[PDB]
Amino acid sequence: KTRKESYAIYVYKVLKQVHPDTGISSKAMSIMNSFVNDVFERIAGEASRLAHYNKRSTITSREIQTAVRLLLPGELAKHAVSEGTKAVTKYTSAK
Amino acid sequence: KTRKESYAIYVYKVLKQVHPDTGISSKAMSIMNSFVNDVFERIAGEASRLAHYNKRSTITSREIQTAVRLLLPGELAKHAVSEGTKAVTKYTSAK
Amino acid sequence: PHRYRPGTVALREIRRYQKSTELLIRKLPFQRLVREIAQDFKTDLRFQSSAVMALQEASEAYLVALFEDTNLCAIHAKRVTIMPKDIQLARRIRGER
Amino acid sequence: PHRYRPGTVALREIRRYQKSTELLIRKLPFQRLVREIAQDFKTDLRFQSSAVMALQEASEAYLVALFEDTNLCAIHAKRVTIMPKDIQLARRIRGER
Amino acid sequence: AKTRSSRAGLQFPVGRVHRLLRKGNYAERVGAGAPVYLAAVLEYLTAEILELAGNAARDNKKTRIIPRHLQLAVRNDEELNKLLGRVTIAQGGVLPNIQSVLLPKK
Amino acid sequence: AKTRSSRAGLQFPVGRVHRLLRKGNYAERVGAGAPVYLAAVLEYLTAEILELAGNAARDNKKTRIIPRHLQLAVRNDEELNKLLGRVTIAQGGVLPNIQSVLLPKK
Amino acid sequence: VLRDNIQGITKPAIRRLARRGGVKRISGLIYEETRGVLKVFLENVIRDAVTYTEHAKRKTVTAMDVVYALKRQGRTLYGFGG
Amino acid sequence: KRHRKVLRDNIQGITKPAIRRLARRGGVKRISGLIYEETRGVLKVFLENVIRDAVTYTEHAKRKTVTAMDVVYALKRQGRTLYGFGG
DNA sequence: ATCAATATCCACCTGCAGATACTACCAAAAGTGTATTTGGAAACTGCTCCATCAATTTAAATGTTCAGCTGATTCAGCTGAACATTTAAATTGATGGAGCAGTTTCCAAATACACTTTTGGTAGTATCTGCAGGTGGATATTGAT
DNA sequence: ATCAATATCCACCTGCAGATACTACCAAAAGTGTATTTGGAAACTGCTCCATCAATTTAAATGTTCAGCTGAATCAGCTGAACATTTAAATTGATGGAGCAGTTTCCAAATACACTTTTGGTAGTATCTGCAGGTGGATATTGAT
Ligand SMILES: [Cl-]
Ligand SMILES: [Cl-]
Ligand SMILES: [Cl-]
Ligand SMILES: [Cl-]
Ligand SMILES: [Mn+2]
Ligand SMILES: [Mn+2]
Ligand SMILES: [Mn+2]
Ligand SMILES: [Mn+2]
Ligand SMILES: [Mn+2]
Ligand SMILES: [Mn+2]
Ligand SMILES: [Mn+2]
Ligand SMILES: [Mn+2]
Ligand SMILES: [Mn+2]
Ligand SMILES: [Mn+2]
Ligand SMILES: [Mn+2]
Ligand SMILES: [Mn+2]
Ligand SMILES: [Mn+2]
Ligand SMILES: [Mn+2]
Ligand SMILES: [Mn+2]
Ligand SMILES: [Mn+2]
Ligand SMILES: [Mn+2]
Repeated sequence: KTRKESYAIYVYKVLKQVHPDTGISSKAMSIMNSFVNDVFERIAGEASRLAHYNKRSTITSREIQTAVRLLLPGELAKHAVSEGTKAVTKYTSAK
Repeated sequence: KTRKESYAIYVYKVLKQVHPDTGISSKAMSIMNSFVNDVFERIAGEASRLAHYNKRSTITSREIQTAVRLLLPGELAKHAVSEGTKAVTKYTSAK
Repeated sequence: PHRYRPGTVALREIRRYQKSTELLIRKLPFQRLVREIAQDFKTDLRFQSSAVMALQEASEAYLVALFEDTNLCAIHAKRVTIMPKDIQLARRIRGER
Repeated sequence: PHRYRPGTVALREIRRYQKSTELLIRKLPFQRLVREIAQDFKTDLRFQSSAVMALQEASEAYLVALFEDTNLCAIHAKRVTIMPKDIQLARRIRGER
Repeated sequence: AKTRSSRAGLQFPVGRVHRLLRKGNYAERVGAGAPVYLAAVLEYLTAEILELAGNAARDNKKTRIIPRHLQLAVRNDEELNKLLGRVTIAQGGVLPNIQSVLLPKK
Repeated sequence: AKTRSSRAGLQFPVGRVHRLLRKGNYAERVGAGAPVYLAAVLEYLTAEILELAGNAARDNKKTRIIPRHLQLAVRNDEELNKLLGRVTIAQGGVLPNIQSVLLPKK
Repeated sequence: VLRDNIQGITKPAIRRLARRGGVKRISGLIYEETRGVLKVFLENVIRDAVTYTEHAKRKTVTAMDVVYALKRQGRTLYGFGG
Repeated sequence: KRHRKVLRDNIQGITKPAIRRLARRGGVKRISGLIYEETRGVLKVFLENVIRDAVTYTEHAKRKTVTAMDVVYALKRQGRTLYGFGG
């Protein structure tokens, strides 16, 4: 009866963009859902430490950005940062 | 004029209880201060996740107790549990 | 009466099992082991089905990866046969010992 | 003249350094190394002198314990001499490579 | 009445990400852009894995991504392999790999 | 006008520990027994290491504990060694330990 | 015909796991060695999982208890919730 | 500053006897000639990884001085927790 | 080289376990409007960190000699692989009931906020002491013969 | 078993870097005391999904036969250890200068909090369909001769 929240629909949206004619099994989707949660937790935890280390009350996109650089391997970090910034610029420049 | 807290004075009290005639170097004390901070964060970290896992918004002595059992190896866990339970029981009834 | 050389069927099994993903221990015997071990921590426990499966995916992944390291240890000693001393070395370097 | 046999002075050295706790690498050279590497990440950095000492304590402990693992790898191959291949097995099993 | 996801140009839910950051005890306050930024990164990494996993499905003559394809995607990629170096993908199996000293003497 | 530590029978600071649990953002709420229990654990653990370390100092004819004694305490004790299995004690050195095969003769 | 539960992890099954791990040739003593290692692995993870169960005041070990236990043991498992 | 010095090849400042002393503490009795360059390469990798994370905390804090805490947090990040330097 | 035993490959087929799709709520976003909270900016002056040089101390490099370790080589015995045949256990599919999880209740306990008191940190000199690093010299350990 | 060379142990002695000692101290917390808000334990319950048990398909154990791997043995060529002497770097303790953290105070911009509307997201339920696994036949690999 309770609602069980999941990244499933958004993972699926992203799958359609990248491989419009490719589906995905239940089990694979559950794997992708663990992946998103784990990465969320890792980035959020690092961002949290950074704030506390610097005696700051707030997690801002800057903490996220430094968190991404500490956590992601070289090239992965580079493109993640640019996606992050891209999305923030787009979002701010919205009337 | 800067302020910075440490567990130095409490480590020294305990030391005086166990070895009345034994001192401690400033570098040894620094290690002891890192030790306490490190074990604080680990237990509190485990206690945090434990609450989150159970949809609790409160960290109680019952979370601290489960975190001690997850974190400490066998014999140290057993004895830390007693000492903790003992101090909580006494704290409630002394007041 | 055709017969394969020692090692030919082993190599074939490697290729076969490296290609597949199915669990390689039968389910029931694994379930019994799990239940026996949990009983020593708390009696009269039940287990969700997916809990036993989780433990099995994990345990089998752990053992496969340990068998890889063990193999590198045997090969380091110029052997092709894994021995308990290879497992022991792998575990000691991992900091499991 | 008197001569100790090969291996005798080496064993004496093991006892001596296993007994002591001082850093075994000179301070100035290790500091230049840290400075050089870090300059390559970011120009115009200063270091608190305890930041460099912390890096040296960590580095030497990392290397001592890697040599222990490497030693076990050599001995596993029935040798007493550590070789690059012992270090590489150790780091592979550790998940460093 | 427009979602922050659409405003940021994302498939991933900026709103949900915001909530999860608040109720996760990460810090007292969470800034406006942090969830946008984090959502973007999560979307990005999902796309990265799904692309390569999709490719592995294709090569194996399949249109449905299963766990095996995720494992092949991740472990044949140096960077994804490193990020997930201590993760186990259920039903993933392993990469085919036989040490050459074990091969029969050709 | 009593300290919570004296009430609990502890040398370790209950007030301080409560506050650090607040500042660390571990949960929205912190119960009154939480910092008493945790202060007790921390005190017990430091008593356990200081006892062994004081003994190590005595075995080495010294009145003053140094990091070397701290490291002998930890690494000679199975459980403390495991708790601190991934921790480096500065200026601790290692335990004397030479492998068998390396010794001379037969 | 008693025989302990650990012996239910058969030589052939252990042989199969070794094959997936790329092993060609296996000493007779490996099978007992492997059973011992699996028991230690299971003990370590189950103890932690049971500890989550008891904390939640449950009589059933959930997949999430196991997942959480694996994570804190540095063996993150994907595909079972969380 | 009248100038600024150029750092090159400082890894060779880690001499063969220093590396031998570390091996002795590690329990090593006999050492092959190629160990010294192998160890130099392992130490350089280790320092790059840790220095990289330390410098990232420094820049994040908008500082130009690498603090002991920057190093301690970096070591902790890598599961190499160090005691005796502020955490 | 040939010859044959068996493993492996590809094409095609098909029903059903497991996908996708359609729907009807509604929990939780988004919107809207005060209500705090924060963390540069600018302006402090004040140490650490960096540079240099001289004197002194410690370590590295080199040259030379050769002990003994590594790696090659070879082989025989034993042990593990392969496989046929005999034996046992797991998988599968079918049904009560434990207990997880959903809901509604309320009080014990936790937050909040506002004076009141005290313990912890440091700063300034003050006093002192454990032991490092220098000396004995008596007690080992190693290696030549 | 004997000698002698060189290392090691341990002893006492004594300057001092570093540790313990106030004294002021002050102030930043920790405590105390009502006053407000609520989390979660409790008890009741309904219904998933867990354990037990009686159906077939799947694997394990066992015996036997021998290929080929491991471990033992032997040895030469040469690397790496030991050590005296020479050569080079680091250490230590000066001093000074600038460059950067670090303590402090302002409010403009930012995020919290609260409450009111308006979905996108989910569970349920209702279709659609990749592909697992089966069969057939062609040809590849392996291994005997
Ligand atoms: Cl932000
Ligand atoms: Cl063995
Ligand atoms: Cl090599
Ligand atoms: Cl409590
Ligand atoms: Mn450079
Ligand atoms: Mn110039
Ligand atoms: Mn064909
Ligand atoms: Mn169905
Ligand atoms: Mn033979
Ligand atoms: Mn023989
Ligand atoms: Mn046999
Ligand atoms: Mn019931
Ligand atoms: Mn005081
Ligand atoms: Mn001395
Ligand atoms: Mn003398
Ligand atoms: Mn409520
Ligand atoms: Mn051999
Ligand atoms: Mn040579
Ligand atoms: Mn809608
Ligand atoms: Mn098929
Ligand atoms: Mn056919």
